[PDB]
Amino acid sequence: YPDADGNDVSIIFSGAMSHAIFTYAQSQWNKNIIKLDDYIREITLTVPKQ
Amino acid sequence: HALIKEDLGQWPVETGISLVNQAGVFAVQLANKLGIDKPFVLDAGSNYFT
Amino acid sequence: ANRATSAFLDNPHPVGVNYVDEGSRQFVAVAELLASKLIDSSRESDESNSDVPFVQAYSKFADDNPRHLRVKTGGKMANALTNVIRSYYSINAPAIVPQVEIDRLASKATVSGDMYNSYAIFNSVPIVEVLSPARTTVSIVGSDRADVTMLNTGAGAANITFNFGQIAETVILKGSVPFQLARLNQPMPAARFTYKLRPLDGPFIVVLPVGNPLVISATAATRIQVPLAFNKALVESGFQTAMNDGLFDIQNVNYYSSFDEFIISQYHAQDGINRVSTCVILGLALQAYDQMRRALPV
Amino acid sequence: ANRATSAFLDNPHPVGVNYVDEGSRQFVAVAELLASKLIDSSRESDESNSDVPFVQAYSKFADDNPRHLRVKTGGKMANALTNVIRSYYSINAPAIVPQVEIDRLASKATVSGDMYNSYAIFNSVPIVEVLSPARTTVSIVGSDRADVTMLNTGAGAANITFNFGQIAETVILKGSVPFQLARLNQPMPAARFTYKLRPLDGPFIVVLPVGNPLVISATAATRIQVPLAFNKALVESGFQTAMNDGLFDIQNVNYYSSFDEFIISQYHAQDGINRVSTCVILGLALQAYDQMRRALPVR
Amino acid sequence: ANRATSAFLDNPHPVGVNYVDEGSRQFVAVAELLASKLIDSSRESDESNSDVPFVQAYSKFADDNPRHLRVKTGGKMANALTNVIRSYYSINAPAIVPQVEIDRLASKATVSGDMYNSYAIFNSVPIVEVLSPARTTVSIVGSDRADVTMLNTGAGAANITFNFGQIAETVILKGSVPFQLARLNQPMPAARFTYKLRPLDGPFIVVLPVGNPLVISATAATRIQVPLAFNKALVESGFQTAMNDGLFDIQNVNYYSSFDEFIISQYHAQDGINRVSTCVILGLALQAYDQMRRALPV
Amino acid sequence: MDVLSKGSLKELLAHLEKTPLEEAISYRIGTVPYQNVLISRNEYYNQLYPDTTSLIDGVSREGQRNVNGLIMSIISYVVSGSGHYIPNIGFMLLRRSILDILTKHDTGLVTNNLNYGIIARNLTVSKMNCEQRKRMLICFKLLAYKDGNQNDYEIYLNQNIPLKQIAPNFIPGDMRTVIHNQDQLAIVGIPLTQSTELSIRDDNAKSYKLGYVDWYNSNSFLRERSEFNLIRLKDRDTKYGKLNGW
Repeated sequence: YPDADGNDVSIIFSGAMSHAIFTYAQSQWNKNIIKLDDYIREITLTVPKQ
Repeated sequence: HALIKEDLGQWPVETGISLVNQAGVFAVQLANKLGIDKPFVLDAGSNYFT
Repeated sequence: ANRATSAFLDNPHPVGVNYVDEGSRQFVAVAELLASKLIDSSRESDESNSDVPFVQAYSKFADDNPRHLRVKTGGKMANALTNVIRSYYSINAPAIVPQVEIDRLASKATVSGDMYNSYAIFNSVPIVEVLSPARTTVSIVGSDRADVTMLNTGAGAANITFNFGQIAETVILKGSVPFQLARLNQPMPAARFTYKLRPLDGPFIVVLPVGNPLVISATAATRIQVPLAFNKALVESGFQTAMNDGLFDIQNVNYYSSFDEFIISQYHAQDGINRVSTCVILGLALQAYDQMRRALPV
Repeated sequence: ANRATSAFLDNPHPVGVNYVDEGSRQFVAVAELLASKLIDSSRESDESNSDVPFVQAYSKFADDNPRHLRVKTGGKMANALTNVIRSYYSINAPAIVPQVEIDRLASKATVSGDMYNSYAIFNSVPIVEVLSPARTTVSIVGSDRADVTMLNTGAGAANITFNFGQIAETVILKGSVPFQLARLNQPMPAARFTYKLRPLDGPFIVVLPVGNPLVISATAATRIQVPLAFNKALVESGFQTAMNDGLFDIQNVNYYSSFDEFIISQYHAQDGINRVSTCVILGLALQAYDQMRRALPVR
Repeated sequence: ANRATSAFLDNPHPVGVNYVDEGSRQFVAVAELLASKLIDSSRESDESNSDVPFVQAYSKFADDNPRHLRVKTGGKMANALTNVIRSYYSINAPAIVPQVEIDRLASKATVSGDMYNSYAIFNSVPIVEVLSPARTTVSIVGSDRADVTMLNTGAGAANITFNFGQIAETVILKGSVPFQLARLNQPMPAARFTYKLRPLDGPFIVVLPVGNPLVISATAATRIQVPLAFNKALVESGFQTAMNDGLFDIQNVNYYSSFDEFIISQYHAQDGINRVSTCVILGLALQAYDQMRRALPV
Repeated sequence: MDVLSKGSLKELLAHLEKTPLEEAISYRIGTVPYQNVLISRNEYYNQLYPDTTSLIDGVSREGQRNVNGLIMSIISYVVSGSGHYIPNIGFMLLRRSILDILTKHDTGLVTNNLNYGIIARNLTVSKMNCEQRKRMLICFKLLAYKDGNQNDYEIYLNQNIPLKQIAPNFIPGDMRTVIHNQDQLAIVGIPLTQSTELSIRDDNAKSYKLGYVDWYNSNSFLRERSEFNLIRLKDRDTKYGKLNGW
């Protein structure tokens, strides 16, 4: 089923540690996935004003 | 009778050797088996049937 | 002669006698450890955009997964923790939690420590008795900082006897004006502002001149053996929550303002050495109750 | 009859009505998170003898790389936070921070702005009204632990009425000597040293003998909903820093010794249930303020 | 005319002058850092089900591996920290620890002994003097919250002068009943419950009406520069632990209830700026001591 | 932010025709407009910095329910970017565009009794730059020609010689004047360091200046998501219920 942000949520029967380990890893990688506009802002702070 | 089992493999541990050391070595193997050691995004919105 | 004692030192009620063995003590340590991981996980989930750390922490703590519709009760661990806190306070508490359930919950984690590994300092000042002559009046008010107001309206200087017990390590006495204090049957020194005393030195006599009243402020420090995971800030807040949630409403029991007062009152009683062991276990349980409840309010 | 009341409950000044929406709550939450990272980066910089951890944290906070000739004060985020703190304290404080700034600063991190995740216990004891007859004298002293001294001069025993409000959850009374306390129209029990009362239960009558003065020490505990990041030690330290720096020097306002008294005094107002929500937001901002100034010292 | 003063502000004893340089300051910073790792090693041991994390932490702190037949003491750093704390309190205490030992222990971890990169709030209210006329009784009780009891038995209203020093940043006065207070050579305002004032402004005159006693509660806040690793809760516990252990037991010195009173009393001396720097370094050493002794009781 | 970037009379007039009155008004109480306050500027001074609040700061302030209040809110939006808090304006007025409120008779608002001198004093024209004064005079001229009070506009200009120098050279009726106008009315624009200014007006204006570069790129997608399936509010068809209090 779809979520509010447009992501797809899959509800399945699965194990406990398999769910915990896999979903935690998703959170860690997603912490470092950012929009291109935010990346440009980060780049601009590390270069001279021109 | 019926039951549900989560099969994550069998990982033996030696009593004399350090448990944290063995757990760390097994963690690298488990991450490779689950395919979550490298940056990834889950793409599981297409596997459905209507 | 007139006798004045601290209010919190009067009639400590008997403390419960169950759930004090090695297995039950292990359960309180595990509950404290698991609750700490719960509150730390809740903060990380709020900081981040995903709820994985809380889901795992609650599953380990409650033996079931969180649900968006059902309320987060805390599981059987929360239920057992609530009931043992009731039993520790008074001997009249029910204490109907099975021991097999306690052992089952204690096997969730393992703890590398005991309840005598470390120590803590408790600041309540014990004033067992203050003895005064016929004409003087003495009033004792305060637990964290005792304030003894004495006034002399007789012909000449009087002698006030101070008994600080034998349990406290050091007591510091400060006065509004300089005063004289000395041990029993010893010469008196010149007037000073602050005195440092060892309560085991003996009863202390204070010279009270005729005129303006003298107020003496007393601060004491006591050392009690506690586990290394003990935290007075978390225990004190857990004590207030337990009182508000009505875990201590039992008949024929005494009520104290702080856990510091509760543990000192039990220590300053006959068989008080055996009582502090259960009070320390209750203190660690209150630490788990605080962390668990702040993460899962109901 | 004579009336006595606690000093800190007298005439609470109105609090701010701005910067209380969801966007402003996010801005305070973002500031608190980033202020904490600043203080951790300052410890890492001292240990490693490098400016790399501090430069990264300051850039995330002030959106401007530190410079030697200029002065490091936190940048635009610090300017908004300090002036927003003023607005919460009193209505008479101006609202000068535009909402383009608030929305821009609220997007620097992802945090739930909800201020009702958890709870906290505040120890200020509210004594709204103590009523005594003509022959008696009553004095109330204290905020965290209230000391009530009563002396009876008349011929017979007097009845003193205690009113602790309706908000405090529990109140514990202790006496220097045993005393008699009961409810309205209830039998008097035997003299005891300590009583546990529910302020919602009703006014309480204390039988005061004619012999010697009676001192009653009161301690209270009340529960107020706070965010999960709330820390009382940091909030109290932030409160004193704001008072010392002069952020609370607004006309026609009341001054309080601690954040404990401020929130409880505001709670007991006519519309206190709405004023507490603003105070909790001010508490989080003060905690953000404390962490920020300790990381960037100015003498 | 009588005058009254706070008890804790009377006769501050001189502080030590050794172990203040950069190398000694870095020794205290290293000791605090390594003692903190000792406490956290307990929680690591619980999670790891083994004592290896504790053994690593103690080996770095003591240069020797822990033994089962020996009581863990901390070795050279524990001995150095204890003796250094003694020297800080009094100038009569010997400086026993050699410089070479201090430099060797300071090289264990990388720190900067900067004690001026942060601040702290100290709540001891300084009342240098309270001047009252005849037929007026003034009593000062308390150190963190000072209560001043004032009685006017005279025919008319009396003027009482307050002097809060020149160091405290703010003082808030709350009276039992509304009262009038104004600076010198200023008109009096309407009676109010609460006054906020800066002690630097000048001596304050309070009007005392004839009748029931007037009690004023004073709360003050002072800012003192401290290192970023400063923690008031740990410093306060370390002060009580050191006093119990007798580290402050030396002739011709004064005794204080808390570290809050000690530092403020020294700051109000003839040249209090000279002693503030040493007192803060003593605070960090005490914070290291509390952590070290709670992990390794003896 | 969009109204401040317009640098021509054509673009400013086009924006006002598209923008409804809802974005000119605000739903935040704010504080009293004129008041002597002490604000914290720690980048420069340890002491609190004195300043006076006004209606030109980009911060919402309380406004009365009258035509004078509505006009003041519209002008503040044009010259500062943020409007004022006028309670319960009504659906009929909020759905109309800013230009129709200024230049059309079907809105239901009477503006014949407006006093231009009082409005300028209330808007603190003394503490305005060249661009802001020009925008205020554009709004004044539009109202003057709408109600036929063109003479009063000239009397006001004659009393204020400095404003007469920088007055716009367009006639509201004619279009050749708008096409050939050469004024520069831009306030915000792409160039400034992330620093704090002493004044409330200067600080708030700089906040818009620093946020314009980011707003140039981020507004496109976030806007389109909001009104993906939403009916336009401007001149929305309705049963024409009532106009209360006007």
